[PDB]
Amino acid sequence: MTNIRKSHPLMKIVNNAFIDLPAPSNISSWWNFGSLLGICLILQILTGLFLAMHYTSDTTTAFSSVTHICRDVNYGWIIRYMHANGASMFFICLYMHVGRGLYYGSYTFLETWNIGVILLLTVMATAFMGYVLPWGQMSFWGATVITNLLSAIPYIGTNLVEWIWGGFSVDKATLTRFFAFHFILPFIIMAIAMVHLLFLHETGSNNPTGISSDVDKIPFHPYYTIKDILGALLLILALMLLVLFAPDLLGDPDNYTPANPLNTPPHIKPEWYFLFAYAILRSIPNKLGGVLALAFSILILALIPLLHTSKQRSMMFRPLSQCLFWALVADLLTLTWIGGQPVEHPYITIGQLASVLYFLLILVLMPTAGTIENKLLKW
Amino acid sequence: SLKVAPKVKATEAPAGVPPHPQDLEFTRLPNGLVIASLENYAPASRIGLFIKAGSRYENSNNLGTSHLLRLASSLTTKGASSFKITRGIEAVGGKLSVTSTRENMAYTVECLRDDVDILMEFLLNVTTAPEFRRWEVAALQPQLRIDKAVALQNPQAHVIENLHAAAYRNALANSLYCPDYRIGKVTPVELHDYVQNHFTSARMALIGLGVSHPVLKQVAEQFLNIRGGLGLSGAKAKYHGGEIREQNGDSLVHAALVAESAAIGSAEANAFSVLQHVLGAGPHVKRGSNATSSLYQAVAKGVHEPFDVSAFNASYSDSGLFGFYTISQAASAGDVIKAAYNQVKTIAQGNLSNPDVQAAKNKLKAGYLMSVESSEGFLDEVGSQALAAGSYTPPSTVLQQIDAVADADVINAAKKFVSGRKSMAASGNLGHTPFIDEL
Amino acid sequence: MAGRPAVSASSRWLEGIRKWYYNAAGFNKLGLMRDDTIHENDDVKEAIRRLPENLYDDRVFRIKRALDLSMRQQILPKEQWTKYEEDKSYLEPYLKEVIRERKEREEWAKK
Amino acid sequence: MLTRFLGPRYRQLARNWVPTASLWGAVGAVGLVWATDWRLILDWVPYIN
Amino acid sequence: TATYAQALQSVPETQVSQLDNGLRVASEQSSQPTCTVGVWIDAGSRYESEKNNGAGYFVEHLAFKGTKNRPGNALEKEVESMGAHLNAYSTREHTAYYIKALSKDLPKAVELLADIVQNCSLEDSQIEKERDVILQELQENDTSMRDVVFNYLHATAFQGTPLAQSVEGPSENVRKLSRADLTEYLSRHYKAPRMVLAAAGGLEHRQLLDLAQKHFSGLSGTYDEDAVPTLSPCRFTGSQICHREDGLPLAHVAIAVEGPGWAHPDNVALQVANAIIGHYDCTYGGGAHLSSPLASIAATNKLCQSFQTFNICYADTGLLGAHFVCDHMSIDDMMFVLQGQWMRLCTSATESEVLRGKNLLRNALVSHLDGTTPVCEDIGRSLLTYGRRIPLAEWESRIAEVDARVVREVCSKYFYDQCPAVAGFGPIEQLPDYNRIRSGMFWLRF
Amino acid sequence: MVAPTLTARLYSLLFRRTSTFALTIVVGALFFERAFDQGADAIYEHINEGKLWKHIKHKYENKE
Ligand code: HEM
Ligand code: HEM
Repeated sequence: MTNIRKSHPLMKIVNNAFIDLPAPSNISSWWNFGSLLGICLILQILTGLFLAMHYTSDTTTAFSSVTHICRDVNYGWIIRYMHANGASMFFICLYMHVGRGLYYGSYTFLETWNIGVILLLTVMATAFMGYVLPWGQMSFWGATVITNLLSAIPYIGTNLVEWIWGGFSVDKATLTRFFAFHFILPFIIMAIAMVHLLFLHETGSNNPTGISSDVDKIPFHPYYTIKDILGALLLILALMLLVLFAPDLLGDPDNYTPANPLNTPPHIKPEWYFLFAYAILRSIPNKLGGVLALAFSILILALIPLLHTSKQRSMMFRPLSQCLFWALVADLLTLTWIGGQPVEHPYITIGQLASVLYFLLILVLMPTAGTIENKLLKW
Repeated sequence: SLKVAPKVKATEAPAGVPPHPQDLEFTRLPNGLVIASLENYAPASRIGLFIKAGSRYENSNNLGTSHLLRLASSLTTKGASSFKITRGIEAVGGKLSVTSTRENMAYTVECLRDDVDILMEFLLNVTTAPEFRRWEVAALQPQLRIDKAVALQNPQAHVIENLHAAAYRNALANSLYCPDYRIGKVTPVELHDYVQNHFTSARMALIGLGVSHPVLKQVAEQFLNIRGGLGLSGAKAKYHGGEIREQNGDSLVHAALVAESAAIGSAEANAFSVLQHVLGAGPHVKRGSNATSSLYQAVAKGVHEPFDVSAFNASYSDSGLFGFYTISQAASAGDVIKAAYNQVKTIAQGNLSNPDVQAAKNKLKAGYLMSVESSEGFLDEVGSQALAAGSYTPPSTVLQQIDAVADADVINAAKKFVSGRKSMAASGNLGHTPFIDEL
Repeated sequence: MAGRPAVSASSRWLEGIRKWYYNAAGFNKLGLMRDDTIHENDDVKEAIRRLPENLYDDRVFRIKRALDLSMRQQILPKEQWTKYEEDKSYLEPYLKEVIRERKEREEWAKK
Repeated sequence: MLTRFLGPRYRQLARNWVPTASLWGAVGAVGLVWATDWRLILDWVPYIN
Repeated sequence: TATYAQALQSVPETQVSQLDNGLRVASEQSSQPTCTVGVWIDAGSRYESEKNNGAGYFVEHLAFKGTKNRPGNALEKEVESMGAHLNAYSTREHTAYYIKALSKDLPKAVELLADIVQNCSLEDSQIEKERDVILQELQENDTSMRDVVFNYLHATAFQGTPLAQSVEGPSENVRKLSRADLTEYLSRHYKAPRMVLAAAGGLEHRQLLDLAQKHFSGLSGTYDEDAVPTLSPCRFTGSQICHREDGLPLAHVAIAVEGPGWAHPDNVALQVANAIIGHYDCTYGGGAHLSSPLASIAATNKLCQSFQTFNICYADTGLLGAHFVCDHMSIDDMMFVLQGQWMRLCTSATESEVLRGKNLLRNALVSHLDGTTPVCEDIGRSLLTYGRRIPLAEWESRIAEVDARVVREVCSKYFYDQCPAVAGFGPIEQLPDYNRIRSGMFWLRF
Repeated sequence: MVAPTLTARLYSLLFRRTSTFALTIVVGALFFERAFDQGADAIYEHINEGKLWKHIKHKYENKE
């Protein structure tokens, strides 16, 4: 405080959304993931840009350039692993951002929630092409099965797969296209994320109680900047723990052998954040059904706001729905466990039952849960 | 037309203009309500509910309740909501308006005769059983300022409101609009008290045009048995006589100098009414020079600038106000008032001619006949008649009463104004406008 | 959810389960009535605007203190909880009229 | 579609905007066909055969 | 048990009779003790070139100022002592002089009316005296936003045509007008074939015809000039006039398109379309509940303080549109929602709202014809525009034949894609550009 | 529609309603793009008669 501050027609007023923005006081710790997601996004761009200064997309010198990054570049080994393990932190933070909206009814912000699904699709697409960049027998084959799923579409399935592949199979043509696409997509995410906030600042946050918090708003700057800074450190501590103590804990060991189209890995599987999607697709013998269920499960988020039934909004005072919510989270963990395991007789039964429960809970049990409690509250 | 081929449909014996025009049925219920229905077989049907709940009946505490009650129409009732009333009335094209004087407050509905039963039900629910929800009444408060501001755009409205304020202390001095301090201070309990005290049968009268008597009779047998209350500033009126002067820098100066005339029904009121047209109370020829207007002709000499003088005759149930209204430039405001006032003094001194009285009687008879000529004017005339009196006087009988006014009675009426206690209300640039004492 | 008070109970009576669910919901522990936690749509928001000043101001403080309790992740003492029997619907009469008004308005644009 | 509820007012609304919605799908059909020369469709037009 | 359909037939039928020189004597018998009788003539601004523009207003002012038989105020003194009201109005196509009195006083009223028409005095001192009255009245009308805007709209909608002239005329024309032009104008436009003497009240048609035969027989209907010359068509011109003046608080805007005309049967369907849109002027008790979609929203969002839908009908053209009075920061916020309302009737109009408009039109006709003063105007004006006088029952027959399909077709023929004429006055900075206004005349392509 | 000038029939029939305004654009693009290529190629090969591979192919592919 020094003057009347004069001026004002500049970009500072746009920054009032970071300083003077009203915010609920009772915002819990499940909310730093909003700022953590922004921290993760600019972290991938920062490390990714320096990775792109030594990475070459040609198949003859793609894998060998990744080795040159770690072996030769000064401090180039850490940058590769905060990039590889940051995407693990990105999807760790991404799934709690979705989970909080499910629990606290944040999907009632229809504009923000719908843009959120678009943001989810963009990152999952971006992280898919990044895995193909190292070209390491998991990049080639992980991209082989997933992209070949598009062949189940009729009258365009074969045409667009080759159009996606740039040829008859995954090869140098596909690899160069992915690196260029992997470079641009994150900058699209920044623009959408700004649009994501633009649809939220009109209505503010969503206190865990679920009631309007207009009576108890507090300034953002002195209270939540220091709360997000602490949350950022817990992210850096968690990310750096993987990088400096178990860099390959999450990544598959088979990715360290150069891609060989003539040789198939013992077990072919995507990264851990797509494993739950793999389980749903593998649960149906049909090919067209599997790809649709793979897309429907991801795209079911847009259908959630149309399934609200409870007269309340947050699950704080909905004990019946709380039991179902953690059943869905547990089932989503069962899908992750199933995806990393080979298709044999103990897992086909478990995989089909978990997948049929994943859709049954959200489509039937959860809307019926809200209706039941409405009778129990005389409204 | 052309609904089935011949469809002489309604070529009946009376049908209005053909020899039988049908009379006006008059009936008084044992409750005390008055029902009057004239069946003219016209396509348009007009039903009016006349209530003795004027702006004068408000006391000092609940001033402006009548203004809000007049605005209170088209609000939620027990039988019909605000949405249903506005949508239901407008779908059939009907029109709902609320007239309101200092003494009466008429509720009128106009629509086609095919859907008169729907309009009657809406009128009864609005008039008798209003919910007066607090939120709805609260939202209507700013309309009081909007209505008063527009209605006060005409400078003559302000003077007339001040004229009754200056002349009277009691009921009749209340303005027709909510006071500047009462906008927003009116409460739903006050409206319920006003309705429960004044909207109660014996002060009502149901008048309809183009509706059969049993339809009117059956719909009107659901009313109350209460009378009016008391009031600090409104109850029984008593003439005081004063002077109110307002300055607002306007180019044109409006002045109203009046005395105490007689109440309606009284034979002295007719003397003032014919005296009103002796002095001239409105033009008859567009852009005319007003040769027969005694007031305008008297001020014409000397004053060679724009001006306008007429005769003001406000008459009520218990008292009245008679005088002249003037409009003149502030540079010569005093001359116009004084010249017009001196002309009235000559009338009081017996300087009147029989042809002057004969012309004024002709103007009075013609002016009254055209007033009831329209569909709306006829309803208002009989509607107020059924309230002030208990019977309908045909226009022919009225013409005899006007013709039975002696020329001496006109002179005595002039003497009452000249010798009476005056009440002056002025507006505009009052630099040269005279006071009462320098009359 | 937890064992029902009687012995274990599958579904006994109707008031017992509603009373059991009220304590399970836990909005009484924050000093909130049932209608203080409702979702504010374009209907409820109007029905709030019609609340009397004494009732509306009471609702504001009950919400204001509940957010203070949620901010500290605390609850009111055992004696300050909203009793299930003493809980009353202060918003149901106002909601019903807006239900009536909206249904009439919608059906008028349909007929 | 193009309505809000199931009533005579909305039924009249839907019918009144059918011819425009009728020919609007032609742009979606022909325009998509024009974009990628849909053969099965381009094989029936006489001048473009 | 007298239905609305049956009551319309009971209305007495207008009786029209023609004199020897072409004077049309019309009347409607009734039972009222009072009556009005007037003369409607084919005269106005549209019949005057630029040289004699505003002669009718000048002629009308001197009409009651003195006649050959009754010089000075004797003509006025006869009316006032008689108890009658004398009135006269003039527009771009018509002029009238109607006197309301007791039915027993009809013979004297007709005798006076003949004197005003045939025997105007036009004393040289009266023209000089009345010249200052017109000039003073011209300065008076400069403060009327409603009249100024409609003259602005007429100036550009029918620019370069006689219909663009104002009735009063330019001040320069008023100063330079002489007695020779006035008497020439009367001797050219005041003739029996282009005249109609109408009346309504407690008068028998036989008495009125005989009275007209006694007094109006001296009127001439010969070849004089061009044998009662006809008119010439005026071309509508899509344009825009904007008198931007920030001193005045409110903005008066009138936007209109070319209309069908007096005799075109599409006026009934268009009059139903105007009733659907309705009117609103900030003093309505309905507020947000008004059935008209535009009237209700203007009351909710507080867009305007007044707005009206009009259909001005002329010989072969007309103005059809709306005029609204709003804040200086609401001109755009309602002009484009006004146009959006027009596009709704043109594209998709529900049957129910046309029924609401039909009922509103039904009440407009019946309620307007109250008393006898509007009846004579309706009788006199119709015989100059429609030829015969249209009975109320016939009006209902045409009204009952209008449905949603007719309204959608009729509105789209005159409103959709047509170039409108815009007139503005006041703080009209927010008023959108004409291309923005023009692009509002169609949907999905703006 | 009822006028003796081509454009008046061309406007009311097609351009009056924006739905059919887009139809003539998409259909017009079909017929324009097909005729323009043949129109703009036949002129190009006239400038290069006996030059391109099309004009010297005939002396190859043995029996074809
Ligand atoms: C939201 C943004 C991003 C996500 C989620 C993401 C994700 C990934 C993932 C999962 C890998 C696989 C690494 C491995 O398994 O070894 C990868 C590799 C890679 N990414 Fe990204 N990335 C993002 C942005 C970027 C950007 C902006 C760039 C360049 C400017 C970039 C450049 C690279 C490169 C060169 C590789 C291969 C080198 C390596 O794998 O160590 N990335 N990315
Ligand atoms: C890179 C990806 C994303 C970024 C950077 C991002 C960023 C943000 C931020 C910073 C907030 C406000 C912080 C807060 O209120 O806690 C927010 C709010 C929100 N986001 Fe995202 N988000 C992303 C993806 C998503 C996803 C995958 C969803 C899935 C539903 C989503 C839906 C929402 C919702 C519902 C809110 C409402 C918050 C509230 O209730 O107050 N967003 N987003």
